[PDB]
Amino acid sequence: GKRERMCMKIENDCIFEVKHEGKVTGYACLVGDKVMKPAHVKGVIDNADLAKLAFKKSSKYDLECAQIPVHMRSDASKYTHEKPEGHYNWHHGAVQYSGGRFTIPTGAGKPGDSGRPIFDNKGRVVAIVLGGANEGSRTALSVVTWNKDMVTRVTPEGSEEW
Amino acid sequence: GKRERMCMKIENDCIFEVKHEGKVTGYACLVGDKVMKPAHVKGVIDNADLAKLAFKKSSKYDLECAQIPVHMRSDASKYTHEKPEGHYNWHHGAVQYSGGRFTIPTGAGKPGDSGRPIFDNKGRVVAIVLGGANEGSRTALSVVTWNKDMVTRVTPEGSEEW
Amino acid sequence: VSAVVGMSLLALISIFASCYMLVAARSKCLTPYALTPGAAVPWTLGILCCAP
Repeated sequence: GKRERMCMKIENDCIFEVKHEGKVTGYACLVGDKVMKPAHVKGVIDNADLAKLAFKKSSKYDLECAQIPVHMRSDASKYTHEKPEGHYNWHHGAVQYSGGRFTIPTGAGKPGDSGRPIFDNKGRVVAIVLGGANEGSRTALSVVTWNKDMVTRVTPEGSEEW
Repeated sequence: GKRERMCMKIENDCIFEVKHEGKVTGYACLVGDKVMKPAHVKGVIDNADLAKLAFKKSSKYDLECAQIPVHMRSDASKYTHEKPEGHYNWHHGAVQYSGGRFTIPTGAGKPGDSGRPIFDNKGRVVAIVLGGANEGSRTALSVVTWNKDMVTRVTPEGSEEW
Repeated sequence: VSAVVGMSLLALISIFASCYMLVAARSKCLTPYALTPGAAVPWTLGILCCAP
Protein backbone atom coordinates (compact mmCIF):
# COMPACT_ATOMS: atom_id res chain seq x y z
CA GLY A 1 0.00 0.00 0.00
CA LYS A 2 0.97 3.62 0.57
CA ARG A 3 3.02 2.69 3.65
CA GLU A 4 5.11 0.39 1.46
CA ARG A 5 5.51 3.31 -0.95
CA MET A 6 6.74 5.65 1.80
CA CYS A 7 9.13 3.01 3.14
CA MET A 8 10.47 2.65 -0.40
CA LYS A 9 10.82 6.43 -0.71
CA ILE A 10 12.75 6.76 2.56
CA GLU A 11 15.01 3.80 1.78
CA ASN A 12 15.67 5.22 -1.70
CA ASP A 13 17.87 7.96 -0.19
CA CYS A 14 18.59 6.98 3.43
CA ILE A 15 20.41 3.72 2.55
CA PHE A 16 23.66 3.39 0.61
CA GLU A 17 25.41 0.28 -0.68
CA VAL A 18 28.95 -1.02 -0.22
CA LYS A 19 30.99 -2.68 -2.96
CA HIS A 20 33.63 -5.41 -2.84
CA GLU A 21 35.14 -7.22 -5.83
CA GLY A 22 32.19 -6.31 -8.02
CA LYS A 23 29.56 -7.60 -5.60
CA VAL A 24 27.13 -5.86 -3.26
CA THR A 25 27.75 -7.06 0.27
CA GLY A 26 26.16 -4.61 2.72
CA TYR A 27 24.23 -1.39 3.25
CA ALA A 28 24.99 1.69 5.35
CA CYS A 29 22.46 4.00 6.99
CA LEU A 30 22.19 7.70 7.84
CA VAL A 31 20.54 7.99 11.26
CA GLY A 32 20.18 11.44 12.79
CA ASP A 33 23.67 12.92 12.61
CA LYS A 34 25.63 9.66 12.27
CA VAL A 35 26.52 7.47 9.29
CA MET A 36 26.52 3.84 10.45
CA LYS A 37 27.90 0.72 8.80
CA PRO A 38 28.41 -2.71 10.38
CA ALA A 39 31.94 -3.89 10.86
CA HIS A 40 31.58 -7.49 9.65
CA VAL A 41 31.23 -6.48 5.98
CA LYS A 42 34.35 -5.45 4.07
CA GLY A 43 34.26 -3.16 1.06
CA VAL A 44 34.20 0.40 -0.24
CA ILE A 45 31.05 2.51 -0.05
CA ASP A 46 29.78 3.35 -3.54
CA ASN A 47 29.86 7.11 -3.03
CA ALA A 48 32.16 9.99 -3.91
CA ASP A 49 32.49 11.55 -0.44
CA LEU A 50 31.26 9.17 2.29
CA ALA A 51 34.30 6.92 1.92
CA LYS A 52 36.67 9.89 2.22
CA LEU A 53 36.26 10.56 5.96
CA ALA A 54 37.56 8.85 9.08
CA PHE A 55 35.49 6.12 10.71
CA LYS A 56 35.19 5.28 14.41
CA LYS A 57 35.20 1.48 14.50
CA SER A 58 34.28 -0.82 17.38
CA SER A 59 34.39 -4.62 17.18
CA LYS A 60 32.57 -5.13 20.48
CA TYR A 61 29.31 -3.88 18.94
CA ASP A 62 30.45 -4.85 15.41
CA LEU A 63 29.90 -1.45 13.85
CA GLU A 64 31.52 1.78 12.72
CA CYS A 65 30.13 5.31 12.63
CA ALA A 66 31.09 8.78 11.48
CA GLN A 67 29.78 12.34 11.56
CA ILE A 68 27.61 13.11 8.53
CA PRO A 69 28.90 15.89 6.24
CA VAL A 70 26.70 18.98 6.43
CA HIS A 71 26.24 19.08 2.65
CA MET A 72 23.89 16.07 2.82
CA ARG A 73 22.53 16.29 6.38
CA SER A 74 18.89 16.72 5.35
CA ASP A 75 18.47 13.04 4.46
CA ALA A 76 18.10 12.08 8.12
CA SER A 77 16.08 9.18 9.54
CA LYS A 78 14.33 10.66 12.62
CA TYR A 79 15.75 8.31 15.25
CA THR A 80 13.69 6.98 18.17
CA HIS A 81 14.25 4.85 21.25
CA GLU A 82 10.81 3.74 22.45
CA LYS A 83 10.41 -0.02 22.00
CA PRO A 84 6.82 -1.01 22.80
CA GLU A 85 5.27 -4.40 22.13
CA GLY A 86 3.96 -5.21 18.69
CA HIS A 87 4.75 -5.03 14.97
CA TYR A 88 7.40 -3.09 13.05
CA ASN A 89 7.91 -2.57 9.34
CA TRP A 90 10.91 -3.76 7.34
CA HIS A 91 12.11 -3.74 3.74
CA HIS A 92 11.49 -7.50 3.47
CA GLY A 93 8.15 -7.90 5.23
CA ALA A 94 6.82 -7.00 8.64
CA VAL A 95 8.75 -8.15 11.71
CA GLN A 96 7.38 -8.52 15.23
CA TYR A 97 8.90 -7.26 18.48
CA SER A 98 7.72 -9.59 21.23
CA GLY A 99 9.26 -10.66 24.52
CA GLY A 100 12.27 -8.42 24.03
CA ARG A 101 13.07 -10.21 20.77
CA PHE A 102 12.73 -9.49 17.06
CA THR A 103 11.22 -12.30 14.99
CA ILE A 104 10.65 -12.62 11.24
CA PRO A 105 8.97 -15.44 9.28
CA THR A 106 11.58 -18.12 8.45
CA GLY A 107 13.39 -17.19 5.26
CA ALA A 108 13.17 -13.51 4.40
CA GLY A 109 16.75 -12.26 4.74
CA LYS A 110 19.52 -13.70 2.61
CA PRO A 111 23.19 -13.41 3.56
CA GLY A 112 24.62 -10.16 2.29
CA ASP A 113 21.56 -8.13 3.32
CA SER A 114 23.06 -6.97 6.63
CA GLY A 115 22.57 -3.27 7.29
CA ARG A 116 18.92 -2.59 6.76
CA PRO A 117 17.10 -0.45 9.33
CA ILE A 118 13.91 -1.40 11.16
CA PHE A 119 11.25 1.29 11.03
CA ASP A 120 8.34 1.93 13.37
CA ASN A 121 4.70 2.77 12.64
CA LYS A 122 5.40 6.50 12.45
CA GLY A 123 8.43 6.10 10.17
CA ARG A 124 11.23 6.27 12.76
CA VAL A 125 14.19 3.88 12.71
CA VAL A 126 14.68 1.85 15.88
CA ALA A 127 17.39 -0.74 15.14
CA ILE A 128 19.85 -1.92 12.49
CA VAL A 129 20.03 -5.59 11.52
CA LEU A 130 23.24 -7.56 12.01
CA GLY A 131 22.41 -11.27 11.86
CA GLY A 132 19.80 -13.94 12.38
CA ALA A 133 19.27 -17.48 13.62
CA ASN A 134 16.37 -19.78 12.76
CA GLU A 135 14.27 -21.90 15.12
CA GLY A 136 11.26 -23.83 13.89
CA SER A 137 9.56 -21.71 11.25
CA ARG A 138 10.84 -18.34 12.51
CA THR A 139 14.10 -16.39 12.53
CA ALA A 140 15.21 -14.42 15.58
CA LEU A 141 17.27 -11.40 14.61
CA SER A 142 20.45 -10.04 16.18
CA VAL A 143 20.43 -6.23 16.07
CA VAL A 144 21.64 -3.24 18.08
CA THR A 145 19.31 -0.75 19.73
CA TRP A 146 19.65 2.83 20.98
CA ASN A 147 18.05 2.83 24.41
CA LYS A 148 18.56 6.11 26.30
CA ASP A 149 22.25 6.63 25.46
CA MET A 150 23.92 3.21 25.54
CA VAL A 151 23.91 1.27 22.26
CA THR A 152 23.18 -2.20 23.61
CA ARG A 153 23.48 -5.35 21.51
CA VAL A 154 21.24 -8.42 21.66
CA THR A 155 22.10 -11.70 19.92
CA PRO A 156 20.38 -15.10 20.09
CA GLU A 157 22.30 -18.35 20.16
CA GLY A 158 23.58 -19.84 16.94
CA SER A 159 23.31 -16.62 14.96
CA GLU A 160 25.01 -16.32 11.59
CA GLU A 161 26.49 -13.12 10.19
CA TRP A 162 24.97 -12.14 6.86
CA GLY B 1 -5.68 33.85 7.09
CA LYS B 2 -6.71 35.26 10.46
CA ARG B 3 -3.62 33.78 12.12
CA GLU B 4 -1.42 35.67 9.66
CA ARG B 5 -3.38 38.87 10.29
CA MET B 6 -2.93 38.49 14.07
CA CYS B 7 0.78 37.72 13.64
CA MET B 8 1.39 40.87 11.59
CA LYS B 9 -0.78 42.83 14.04
CA ILE B 10 1.59 41.88 16.85
CA GLU B 11 4.68 42.34 14.66
CA ASN B 12 3.77 45.87 13.54
CA ASP B 13 3.40 46.88 17.20
CA CYS B 14 6.29 45.05 18.91
CA ILE B 15 9.04 44.39 16.35
CA PHE B 16 11.31 47.38 15.77
CA GLU B 17 13.91 47.91 13.06
CA VAL B 18 17.56 48.93 13.29
CA LYS B 19 19.07 51.32 10.74
CA HIS B 20 22.65 51.69 9.53
CA GLU B 21 23.91 53.59 6.47
CA GLY B 22 20.26 54.08 5.55
CA LYS B 23 19.69 50.34 5.04
CA VAL B 24 17.92 47.79 7.21
CA THR B 25 20.41 45.55 9.00
CA GLY B 26 18.24 43.80 11.57
CA TYR B 27 15.25 43.80 13.88
CA ALA B 28 15.08 44.27 17.65
CA CYS B 29 12.28 42.58 19.55
CA LEU B 30 10.37 43.23 22.76
CA VAL B 31 9.44 40.24 24.94
CA GLY B 32 7.77 40.30 28.34
CA ASP B 33 9.54 43.09 30.20
CA LYS B 34 12.78 43.25 28.19
CA VAL B 35 13.93 44.74 24.90
CA MET B 36 16.30 42.29 23.22
CA LYS B 37 18.47 42.33 20.11
CA PRO B 38 21.31 40.24 18.67
CA ALA B 39 24.85 41.44 19.23
CA HIS B 40 26.28 40.86 15.75
CA VAL B 41 23.93 43.43 14.19
CA LYS B 42 25.35 46.95 14.45
CA GLY B 43 23.21 50.01 13.84
CA VAL B 44 20.87 52.60 15.28
CA ILE B 45 17.44 51.57 16.54
CA ASP B 46 14.67 53.25 14.55
CA ASN B 47 13.21 54.97 17.61
CA ALA B 48 14.01 58.00 19.73
CA ASP B 49 14.01 56.90 23.37
CA LEU B 50 14.76 53.21 22.78
CA ALA B 51 18.35 54.05 21.86
CA LYS B 52 18.55 56.66 24.62
CA LEU B 53 18.45 53.92 27.27
CA ALA B 54 21.39 51.78 28.36
CA PHE B 55 21.59 48.20 27.12
CA LYS B 56 23.33 45.21 28.71
CA LYS B 57 25.46 43.06 26.43
CA SER B 58 26.85 39.53 26.54
CA SER B 59 28.94 37.79 23.89
CA LYS B 60 28.71 34.24 25.23
CA TYR B 61 25.00 34.15 24.38
CA ASP B 62 25.54 36.79 21.67
CA LEU B 63 22.90 39.41 22.40
CA GLU B 64 21.98 42.53 24.35
CA CYS B 65 18.90 43.17 26.48
CA ALA B 66 17.55 45.95 28.67
CA GLN B 67 14.58 47.03 30.74
CA ILE B 68 11.23 48.06 29.23
CA PRO B 69 10.30 51.75 29.47
CA VAL B 70 7.21 52.13 31.61
CA HIS B 71 4.83 53.62 29.06
CA MET B 72 5.57 50.97 26.41
CA ARG B 73 4.93 48.10 28.83
CA SER B 74 1.30 47.87 27.70
CA ASP B 75 2.47 46.57 24.31
CA ALA B 76 3.65 43.21 25.62
CA SER B 77 4.63 39.93 23.96
CA LYS B 78 3.34 37.10 26.22
CA TYR B 79 6.41 34.90 26.51
CA THR B 80 6.36 31.21 27.41
CA HIS B 81 8.84 28.36 27.69
CA GLU B 82 6.81 25.22 26.92
CA LYS B 83 8.51 23.65 23.91
CA PRO B 84 6.73 20.68 22.29
CA GLU B 85 7.49 19.33 18.83
CA GLY B 86 5.73 20.02 15.56
CA HIS B 87 5.00 23.21 13.61
CA TYR B 88 5.58 26.84 14.54
CA ASN B 89 4.75 30.19 12.98
CA TRP B 90 7.18 32.76 11.60
CA HIS B 91 6.91 35.88 9.46
CA HIS B 92 8.75 34.05 6.64
CA GLY B 93 6.59 30.93 6.89
CA ALA B 94 6.21 27.76 8.91
CA VAL B 95 9.18 26.32 10.81
CA GLN B 96 9.41 22.71 11.98
CA TYR B 97 10.66 21.84 15.47
CA SER B 98 11.99 18.28 15.62
CA GLY B 99 14.91 16.56 17.28
CA GLY B 100 15.58 19.57 19.47
CA ARG B 101 16.22 21.60 16.31
CA PHE B 102 14.34 24.31 14.43
CA THR B 103 14.38 23.94 10.65
CA ILE B 104 13.02 26.07 7.80
CA PRO B 105 12.49 25.11 4.15
CA THR B 106 15.45 25.56 1.78
CA GLY B 107 16.13 29.28 1.52
CA ALA B 108 13.76 31.64 3.30
CA GLY B 109 16.05 33.85 5.38
CA LYS B 110 18.33 36.39 3.75
CA PRO B 111 21.30 37.74 5.70
CA GLY B 112 20.36 40.77 7.73
CA ASP B 113 16.98 39.28 8.69
CA SER B 114 18.01 38.36 12.24
CA GLY B 115 16.03 39.15 15.36
CA ARG B 116 12.63 37.99 14.12
CA PRO B 117 10.84 36.08 16.89
CA ILE B 118 9.39 32.61 16.45
CA PHE B 119 5.78 32.49 17.64
CA ASP B 120 3.86 29.45 18.84
CA ASN B 121 0.40 28.07 18.02
CA LYS B 122 -1.28 30.20 20.70
CA GLY B 123 0.53 33.37 19.60
CA ARG B 124 3.32 33.38 22.19
CA VAL B 125 7.03 33.78 21.50
CA VAL B 126 9.47 30.88 21.92
CA ALA B 127 12.87 31.87 20.45
CA ILE B 128 14.74 34.70 18.72
CA VAL B 129 16.51 33.87 15.46
CA LEU B 130 20.25 34.50 15.21
CA GLY B 131 21.68 32.44 12.36
CA GLY B 132 21.21 29.48 10.06
CA ALA B 133 23.08 26.79 8.16
CA ASN B 134 21.73 25.65 4.80
CA GLU B 135 21.62 22.04 3.64
CA GLY B 136 19.84 20.30 0.78
CA SER B 137 16.24 21.49 0.70
CA ARG B 138 16.19 22.75 4.30
CA THR B 139 18.06 24.98 6.73
CA ALA B 140 18.83 24.47 10.42
CA LEU B 141 18.29 27.61 12.49
CA SER B 142 20.35 28.81 15.45
CA VAL B 143 18.35 30.69 18.08
CA VAL B 144 18.22 31.39 21.82
CA THR B 145 15.62 29.93 24.19
CA TRP B 146 14.45 30.58 27.75
CA ASN B 147 14.62 27.14 29.39
CA LYS B 148 13.38 27.79 32.96
CA ASP B 149 15.41 30.86 34.05
CA MET B 150 18.51 30.40 31.86
CA VAL B 151 18.78 31.74 28.30
CA THR B 152 20.62 28.98 26.46
CA ARG B 153 21.99 28.88 22.90
CA VAL B 154 22.09 26.25 20.16
CA THR B 155 24.07 26.62 16.94
CA PRO B 156 24.24 23.78 14.39
CA GLU B 157 27.55 22.96 12.76
CA GLY B 158 28.46 25.23 9.87
CA SER B 159 26.10 28.00 10.96
CA GLU B 160 26.29 31.09 8.75
CA GLU B 161 26.06 34.44 10.50
CA TRP B 162 22.95 36.38 9.52
CA VAL C 1 77.26 2.68 31.69
CA SER C 2 75.38 -0.53 30.92
CA ALA C 3 73.42 -0.34 34.18
CA VAL C 4 72.38 3.27 33.59
CA VAL C 5 71.29 2.49 30.03
CA GLY C 6 69.26 -0.51 31.19
CA MET C 7 67.56 1.43 33.97
CA SER C 8 66.68 4.29 31.62
CA LEU C 9 65.25 1.90 29.03
CA LEU C 10 63.16 0.11 31.66
CA ALA C 11 61.79 3.38 33.03
CA LEU C 12 60.92 4.61 29.54
CA ILE C 13 59.19 1.36 28.58
CA SER C 14 57.15 1.32 31.80
CA ILE C 15 56.05 4.94 31.33
CA PHE C 16 55.15 4.40 27.68
CA ALA C 17 53.19 1.20 28.33
CA SER C 18 51.21 2.72 31.19
CA CYS C 19 50.42 5.91 29.25
CA TYR C 20 49.27 3.96 26.19
CA MET C 21 47.09 1.72 28.35
CA LEU C 22 45.52 4.71 30.12
CA VAL C 23 44.76 6.23 26.71
CA ALA C 24 43.20 2.93 25.64
CA ALA C 25 41.10 2.83 28.82
CA ARG C 26 39.80 6.34 28.15
CA SER C 27 39.02 5.46 24.54
CA LYS C 28 37.14 2.31 25.50
CA CYS C 29 35.13 4.07 28.21
CA LEU C 30 34.14 6.96 25.91
CA THR C 31 33.53 4.87 22.78
CA PRO C 32 29.84 3.94 23.19
CA TYR C 33 28.52 7.48 23.67
CA ALA C 34 30.01 8.34 20.27
CA LEU C 35 28.03 5.72 18.34
CA THR C 36 24.62 6.65 19.74
CA PRO C 37 22.52 8.67 17.27
CA GLY C 38 22.24 12.11 18.76
CA ALA C 39 22.77 12.30 22.52
CA ALA C 40 25.77 13.76 24.34
CA VAL C 41 28.25 12.76 27.04
CA PRO C 42 27.50 13.96 30.58
CA TRP C 43 29.29 17.17 31.48
CA THR C 44 30.90 15.48 34.49
CA LEU C 45 32.56 12.81 32.36
CA GLY C 46 33.15 15.45 29.70
CA ILE C 47 35.36 17.47 32.04
CA LEU C 48 36.95 14.43 33.70
CA CYS C 49 38.13 13.29 30.26
CA CYS C 50 38.52 15.40 27.14
CA ALA C 51 35.24 14.76 25.29
CA PRO C 52 34.65 16.10 21.73
